[PDB]
Amino acid sequence: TWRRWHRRVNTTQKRYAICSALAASALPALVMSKGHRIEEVPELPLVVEDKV
Amino acid sequence: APSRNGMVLKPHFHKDWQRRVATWFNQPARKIRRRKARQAKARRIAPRPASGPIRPIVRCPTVRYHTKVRAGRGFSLEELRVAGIHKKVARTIGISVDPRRRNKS
Amino acid sequence: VFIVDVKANKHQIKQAVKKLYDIDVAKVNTLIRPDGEKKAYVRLAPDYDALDVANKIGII
Amino acid sequence: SSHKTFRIKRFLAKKQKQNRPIPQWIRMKTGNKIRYNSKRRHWRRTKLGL
Amino acid sequence: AKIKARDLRGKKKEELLKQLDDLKVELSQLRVAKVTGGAASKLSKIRVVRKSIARVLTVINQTQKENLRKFYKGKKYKPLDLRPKKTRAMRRRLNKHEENLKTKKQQRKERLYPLRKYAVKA
Amino acid sequence: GRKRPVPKGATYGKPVHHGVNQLKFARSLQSVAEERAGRHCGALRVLNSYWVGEDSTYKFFEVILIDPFHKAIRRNPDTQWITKPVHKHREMRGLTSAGRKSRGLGKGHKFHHTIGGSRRAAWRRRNTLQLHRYR
Amino acid sequence: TKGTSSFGKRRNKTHTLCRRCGSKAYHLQKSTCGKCGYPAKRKRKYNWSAKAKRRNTTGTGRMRHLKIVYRRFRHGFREGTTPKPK
Amino acid sequence: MKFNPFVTSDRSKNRKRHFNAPSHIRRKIMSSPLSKELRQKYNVRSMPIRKDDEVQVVRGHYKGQQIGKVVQVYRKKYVIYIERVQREKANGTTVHVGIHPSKVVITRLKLDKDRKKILERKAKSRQVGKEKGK
RNA sequence: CGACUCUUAGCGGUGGAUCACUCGGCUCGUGCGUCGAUGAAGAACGCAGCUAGCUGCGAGAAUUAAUGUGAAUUGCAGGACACAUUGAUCAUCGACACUUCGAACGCACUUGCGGCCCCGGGUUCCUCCCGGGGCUACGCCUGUCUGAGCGUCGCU
RNA sequence: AGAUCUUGGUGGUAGUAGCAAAUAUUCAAACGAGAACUUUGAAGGCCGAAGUGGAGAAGGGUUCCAUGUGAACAGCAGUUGA
RNA sequence: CUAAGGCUAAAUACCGGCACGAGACCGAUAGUCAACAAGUACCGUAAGGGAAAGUUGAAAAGAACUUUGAAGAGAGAGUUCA
RNA sequence: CGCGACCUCAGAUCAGACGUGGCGACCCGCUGAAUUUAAGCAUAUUAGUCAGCGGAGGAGAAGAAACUAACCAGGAUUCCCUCAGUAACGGCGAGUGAACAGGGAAGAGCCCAGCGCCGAAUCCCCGCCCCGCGGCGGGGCGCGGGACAUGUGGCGUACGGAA
Ligand SMILES: [Mg+2]
Ligand SMILES: [Mg+2]
Ligand SMILES: [Mg+2]
Ligand SMILES: [Mg+2]
Ligand SMILES: [Mg+2]
Ligand SMILES: [Mg+2]
Ligand SMILES: [Mg+2]
Ligand SMILES: [Mg+2]
Ligand SMILES: [Mg+2]
Ligand SMILES: [Mg+2]
Ligand SMILES: [Mg+2]
Ligand SMILES: [Mg+2]
Ligand SMILES: [Mg+2]
Ligand SMILES: [Mg+2]
Ligand SMILES: [Mg+2]
Ligand SMILES: [Mg+2]
Ligand SMILES: [Mg+2]
Ligand SMILES: [Mg+2]
Ligand SMILES: [Mg+2]
Ligand SMILES: [Mg+2]
Ligand SMILES: [Mg+2]
Ligand SMILES: [Mg+2]
Ligand SMILES: [Mg+2]
Ligand SMILES: [Mg+2]
Ligand SMILES: [Mg+2]
Ligand SMILES: [Mg+2]
Ligand SMILES: [Mg+2]
Ligand SMILES: [Mg+2]
Ligand SMILES: [Mg+2]
Ligand SMILES: [Mg+2]
Ligand SMILES: [Mg+2]
Ligand SMILES: [Mg+2]
Ligand SMILES: [Mg+2]
Ligand SMILES: [Mg+2]
Ligand SMILES: [Mg+2]
Ligand SMILES: [Zn+2]
Repeated sequence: TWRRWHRRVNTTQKRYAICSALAASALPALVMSKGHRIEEVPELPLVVEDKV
Repeated sequence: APSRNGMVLKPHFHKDWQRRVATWFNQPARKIRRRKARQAKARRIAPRPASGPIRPIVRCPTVRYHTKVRAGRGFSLEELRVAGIHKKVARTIGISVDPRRRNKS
Repeated sequence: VFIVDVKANKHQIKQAVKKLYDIDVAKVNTLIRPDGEKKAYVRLAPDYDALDVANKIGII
Repeated sequence: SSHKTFRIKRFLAKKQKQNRPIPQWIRMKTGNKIRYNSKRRHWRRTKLGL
Repeated sequence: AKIKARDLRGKKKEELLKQLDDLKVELSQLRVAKVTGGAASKLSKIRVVRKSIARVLTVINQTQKENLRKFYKGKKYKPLDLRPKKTRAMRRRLNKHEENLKTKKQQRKERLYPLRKYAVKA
Repeated sequence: GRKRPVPKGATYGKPVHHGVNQLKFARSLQSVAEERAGRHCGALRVLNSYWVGEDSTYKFFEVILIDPFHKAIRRNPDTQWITKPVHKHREMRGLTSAGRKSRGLGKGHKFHHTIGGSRRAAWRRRNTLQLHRYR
Repeated sequence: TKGTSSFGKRRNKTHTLCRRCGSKAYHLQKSTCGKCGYPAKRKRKYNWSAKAKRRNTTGTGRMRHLKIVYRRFRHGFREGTTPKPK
Repeated sequence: MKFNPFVTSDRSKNRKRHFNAPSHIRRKIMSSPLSKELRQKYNVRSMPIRKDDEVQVVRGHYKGQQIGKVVQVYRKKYVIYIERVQREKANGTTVHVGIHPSKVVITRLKLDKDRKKILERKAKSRQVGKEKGK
């Protein structure tokens, strides 16, 4: 049971990866290459009002 | 057998260590349990401060740490006496007391 | 011939037969069967007839 | 032997009573999974514990 | 034509024992039929009569036990089967009175210096 | 002292364990006497004991016992503690004054063997390998 | 002959059924069970055989009283009460 | 999805519970939908199957609008028997074919005080839910 | 020509691999954390209409009562069950019951044998026989009663 | 692919070794689908009272008795059987 | 600092027990010895040792009936989507 | 030469209670190896470990300084991080090896004996009555028994305490 199942990652690297994922989510080619069927979405950084 | 350059290592694994290995898979559960106990205690003493009694200002002992200052165990009886608080009423009103602490200065 | 409780002795068997069949018994011989049951041969008094006593018991 | 104690005789009585085949109607029960008495003992093949 | 416990609880000891005796006699007749072949109905009635015997006997025992509980209620010493049987350790432990009685010093402390309800402004 | 109970003095092993005589029991004779009194009167609770005399071959102690189920003991606070289940055979768990002295308990630099409650507790703490989730 | 011929001479039982633990290990001549040690008050039990311990430990039998204790614990060992009659 | 930490979603645990359920909850398991008319009349959807109610089969070989009385609720085999739902065996005798109660629909309920009571209880619960969710 | 042998293929045997399945495990975590002289754990023996094992139960013996539920159990048979002058089954389980060994407790057991106090019968109060009921272990605490001592004394 | 590997299965050997310690069987009949072996009768033999006879102890534990069956078992067979 | 007297909850431990939840685990020679009448069958005087063994089908609808055989076992027929 | 008191012992199937045995993963007290490593081996190591014995509880043990320190000082116990594979031990070889300070989880303090004062103020048991039953308590009554001056209770405990 003491296989060392868990890994610790640097906080700065985890924040770096979050920033990279967010930046990639705003590019239509990458979101399309994830196969997300965005061909009629009006604007890729899709923002809606707070009423949602 | 040593192999070229290296550090002379002394592992302390000659004493059947695998019978006594403490895993930590209950660490998140322990943290959750401690948090629930803290919240239950804070609810139980409803207007009283959640952390507990006030602690005295206390200088750290040795020459490494005497520049720092921290929280002690309880206010000394001399401090209570000159502050005009009874040593049996202080703990009722939430003042931690320490009868064995002295005041050198 | 009866199959009786294994803990019942000859006196108890005699009194039980006397009470719940209203017959007088001459003697009781007792064995324990190989299957563990106890078997009692109860010989009745000469004035009591085993044949019609067995009839009124219902084992003819 | 012919001379035996009551405890030994009772033990042999229970062994006799439980050394018998299964009833036929058992195999018609729902979800039986029992074909035969697999605890059958023969006096010459295997000997008793005592 | 079965017998229930509810209408047996009304009856008293004499007729309860009479009915138990009748049930035992009928059970003996049913065993005679079982060994002499008999009929399927008479074989199936064996369980009915046995459970009726159990019913009468449990009613008798419950009535007797509750009568004894009434008789021994309010007495210092009671039979062991009438005393409670929580657990051996639960019976050994202290009772509520001597569990919570205090010393005069202790209650003087509680009287003089009771814990206060307070709040601390930030 | 405690002679090693081996036949003919033969302790089959390395010479460091060949000792039969000059060996000493870890607990004192007062603790042994308390243990014997408690074992005989297992329905009582050992409280303490004291020395009343000695010979060249015998030591005499007097052991105080408490009947925990007597009403005078049981109805008295400051005495009700001895009646708790956790306080039975204190002399056999080494919790009386005499039996406690052999455990090496105490505060300070002379008693580092038993930090944690006892020698076995300290040994388990010091010989347990803490393998955290994140190494 | 130390083998087949000598096996014909065994007609005297060393052990019999033990009135405690019901095992055929009651040495008659020593009057003691080799499995439980019956005339001794305490059960014979050794930590060098965990298999032997788990063969006869608690739960391997009926637990007639412990089943009832486990059930009764869930309601605080209540006694003297009955469900509200209908 | 499921959020209660005391109900399991383990497949083996659920199957063990289902196949070792005692009869008084096998009764709840062996429930059938009511017909559209009965669902209208009594404001309930489903009902545990019962000895003497009339059902029709909606799945399997015996599909049809023919109505048959239940004649047996074999809870050990999780099946029910219906009047004309049967087949001939080799020696010419007829045997009932057991079908699951979820594959029938109840067209007439065997009504007594207990069935009526359960009907109003289910209806009241559904009405309370509708009023809460309105 | 045939036999026999070898190779390959089709089919058939033998065998139970592979695959798919899984009311089982293993591991981790959580909450409780409760045995026993009021007789435990363990053991033995019995208990079903047809029942050997497993399971359940204890001479009230594959279970009684009570409560909840609400028409079955089911291998066959049988018979209940107006489901309201109350209910099958199942679950729960708080009432009752719970054979013999076993710390095991009258003494003893690879067998058996007592003693004491009541009650019933044969006797026809007196204690012989039979049956039933209740007692009869060791250690130890408080108290009680009966005592012992050329132990220390007092009075005579 | 190996570990005189672990578990399971299967070959050649091979229809082979073998079913050879203690003298011995034969005739007719019955039952039966079926008889070298079962039963009955006749004959010839053996144990030869320190028995291949009649009964017990220990041990076995239902093997005892009757009826029926002919799957498997009784190293051939069986209508017989512990 | 004040021994040779005493008590004291919380934080801590938990491969036994009761009841649960889960898993980048194993998938019937694996995973517990034990998925199954498993600490069972069986072995040993005893201490003790200790297995093998899952799967018809949706539903028994588990092959009526005819026919050869003394039967096992076959040929037809029949159930089934098979 | 009897009757009393006390002391020290004994018996009882005396009245009423209590202990025994099981489980034993975790915990407490003891006892306690050898395989192994040292490329041999004896000290050492394995290891205060396996096995063995006893005793508990839902936790246990510990615990409110005859402490740490040497500072401008901290302040019961227990657990975690670190100190630290360090100080030290060791055929100074193989190997073994803590603590203080610091940061946290938790946090809670107290009681006798003794010295004294108070007309033993104290306690148990048995009867009677009432209020309760549900773990058997409350209140009162007894020229009712016993314990106890060879010391019970109240005040009081090193932080001082009392009048
Ligand atoms: Mg006889
Ligand atoms: Mg033999
Ligand atoms: Mg005081
Ligand atoms: Mg050495
Ligand atoms: Mg030899
Ligand atoms: Mg001998
Ligand atoms: Mg093939
Ligand atoms: Mg009932
Ligand atoms: Mg004798
Ligand atoms: Mg004198
Ligand atoms: Mg291979
Ligand atoms: Mg290779
Ligand atoms: Mg040949
Ligand atoms: Mg030959
Ligand atoms: Mg001759
Ligand atoms: Mg002879
Ligand atoms: Mg014969
Ligand atoms: Mg043959
Ligand atoms: Mg396996
Ligand atoms: Mg497979
Ligand atoms: Mg054949
Ligand atoms: Mg196919
Ligand atoms: Mg007495
Ligand atoms: Mg070496
Ligand atoms: Mg070497
Ligand atoms: Mg060597
Ligand atoms: Mg050990
Ligand atoms: Mg114990
Ligand atoms: Mg403690
Ligand atoms: Mg302590
Ligand atoms: Mg102090
Ligand atoms: Mg470092
Ligand atoms: Mg060391
Ligand atoms: Mg904190
Ligand atoms: Mg005083
Ligand atoms: Zn034994």
